[PDB]
Amino acid sequence: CRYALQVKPQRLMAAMYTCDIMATGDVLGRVYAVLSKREGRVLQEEMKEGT
Amino acid sequence: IEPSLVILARKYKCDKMICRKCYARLHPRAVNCRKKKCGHSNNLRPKKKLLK
Amino acid sequence: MPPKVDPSEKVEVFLRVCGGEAGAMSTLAPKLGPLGVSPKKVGDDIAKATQPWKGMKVSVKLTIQNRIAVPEVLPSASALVIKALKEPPRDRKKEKNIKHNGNIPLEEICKIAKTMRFKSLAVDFKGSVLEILGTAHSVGCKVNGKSPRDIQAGIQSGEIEVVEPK
Amino acid sequence: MSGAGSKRKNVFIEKATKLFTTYDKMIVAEADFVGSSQLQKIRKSIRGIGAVLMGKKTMIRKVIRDLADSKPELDALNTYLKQNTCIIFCKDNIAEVKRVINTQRVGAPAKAGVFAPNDVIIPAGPTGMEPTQTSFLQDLKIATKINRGQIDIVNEVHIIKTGQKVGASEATLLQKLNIKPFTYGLEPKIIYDAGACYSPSISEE
RNA sequence: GACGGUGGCCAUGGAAGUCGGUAUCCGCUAAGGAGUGUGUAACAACUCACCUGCCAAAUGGACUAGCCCUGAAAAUGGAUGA
Repeated sequence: CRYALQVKPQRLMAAMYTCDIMATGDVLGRVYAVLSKREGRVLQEEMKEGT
Repeated sequence: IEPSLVILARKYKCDKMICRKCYARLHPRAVNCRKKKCGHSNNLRPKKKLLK
Repeated sequence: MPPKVDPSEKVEVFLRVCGGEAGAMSTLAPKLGPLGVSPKKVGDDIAKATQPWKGMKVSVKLTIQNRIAVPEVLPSASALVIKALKEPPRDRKKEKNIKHNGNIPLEEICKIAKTMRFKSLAVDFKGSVLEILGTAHSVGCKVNGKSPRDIQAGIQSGEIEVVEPK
Repeated sequence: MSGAGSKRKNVFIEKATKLFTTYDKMIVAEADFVGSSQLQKIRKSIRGIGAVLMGKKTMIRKVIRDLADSKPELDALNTYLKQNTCIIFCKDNIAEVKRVINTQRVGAPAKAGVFAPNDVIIPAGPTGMEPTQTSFLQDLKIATKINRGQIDIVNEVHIIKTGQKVGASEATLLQKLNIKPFTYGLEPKIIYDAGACYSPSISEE
């Protein structure tokens, strides 16, 4: 089984979580900059009117 | 007030460029060492800030 | 377009794209944090309303406020009107995917929308549009005589009509 | 460098040979100190009557385009060109040419060192609150900026008015204000028919 | 003065010339890169290319090659012979 699947291309399924961070918009740009360096990607940057 | 002052300070601190030989600071739009020890390099780099 | 209902209780105009159907994003303070004066979106499905079959991707929106009211208004942009006529496969499920596909005629639909982009530039709304649109896109060729962002067609180097309406 | 502005010429030769002066009315206009963003929207009836044309290197070469017409070369023993000045060719009547640019006009924001007259209302919207802003407004007559359900540090109606115009004193108080919509239209340098010249005008006369 | 389409399409669901991928066009103009950086969450704001106002006659550049300088540091006190 191992042999069969080794010769085939084996794509990396990386264990990721979405970070529900809660901050101010002024420093979130800066915070995001460092996040980018850890192989991160933004799915959605939005504003919570209410909180 | 403060920020304006800071800029002024920088202008008399950071802005000046240095020669890759002395590391002696000439001015922020320079083309030369204007010193005889360097050998007048004319191969200047800008001075690196606290941002970089 | 101009605004549908004019902003009352001081003028309020805000700018985030709010692209695609999905998402619950609304614009009250894009330069500051979340709150402006008070919480007032209004409605989370405004994006959908604005952009149902006009785009899933880089879809602009002129967000405004009428003191706790938003009437859904878009700028009649150079991207939005051409992509409206395009097929549903390239207007759906392309949110995390590139699109450089679309060479069908879009000659009729942009003429009416040319007044909504600008109201005073001393040019023909059906003549100068064939130069300004058609040969200024990679997702909209209009007739196949034109060339997508090139110096081969659109400026009468292959075309014969250029200032005349087709 | 070495050139004209900062590059050598190959389209400013065409400004003299741009058109023939078929049109009988011309006017020197000062529409350059007002910005190009607002200048393109007012001009719809301004172009089609002869258009805004001609360079200011070719403004001295303009003299060969007056010998063709009955016009004298200089306007009134003087070409009146010591400023960012462009020629606007017109087909409108002898009375209409006096107000051809002012029929659709708008000004630019006030700069440092000048006040400028502010006739139109200043924009509004949410811009927080600041206690130090009220101390600077004590120089002015109105010391109140928060209005209606919103909150902000500048009013929805113009407090800066005509009558308060000065060289450089109250100009520093406009730098305290966060927005500058100073409307004073466009400026005619001179008015001119085809032989006779006049002063700048806004009326039919 | 440094624009309109325009927030160009994408990524985005913020990246709106300027974290960044690819195309990089047309209008209009005196002129203005789908943009040179500074800055900003990205914009905004500022500046650069680009143009023009004034002042008013020279300007710009890439090289060659004389002398000079830099390169060119070592051991008693010292050498165009002074």
